[PDB]
Amino acid sequence: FRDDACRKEIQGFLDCAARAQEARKMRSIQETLGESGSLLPNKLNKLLQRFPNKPYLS
Amino acid sequence: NVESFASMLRHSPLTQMGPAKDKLVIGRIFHIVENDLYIDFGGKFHCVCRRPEVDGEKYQKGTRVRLRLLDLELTSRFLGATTDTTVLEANAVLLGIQES
Repeated sequence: FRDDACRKEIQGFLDCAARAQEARKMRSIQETLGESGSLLPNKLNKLLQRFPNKPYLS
Repeated sequence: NVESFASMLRHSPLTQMGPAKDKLVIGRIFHIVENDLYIDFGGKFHCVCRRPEVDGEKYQKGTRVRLRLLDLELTSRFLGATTDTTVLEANAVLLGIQES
């Protein structure tokens, strides 16, 4: 448990933590704001309420 | 000797056209919302085709294009419904500008 001979290993564990930290921040905001592939439930339920299913007669 | 309605319907282009599936028709752009183009082609409903990337500028209101119709009215019935669900529009593919 000496930090003078394992310096190279610590940098790998440190630099990685920094990269992972940014990815978590970017993913959270971007997925909701970014429009890729499928829509979100909140945006898809505004579309299903414009064409509701009618199991009754009118 | 007044023409009846049954004679109009028999000799109408739509009637004689037959099934719209893979039919080449000529449309007229009457409304443009951003890239989307709203096109009438002598039917009950319009079709909404997206502006072609190659020559977007040429597609202004009035431009007459070529379409390949698939449906004249998009309808379907889904689980539990008592009637068909319609989006009030036709399905067609834009094949460019009618170059008279």
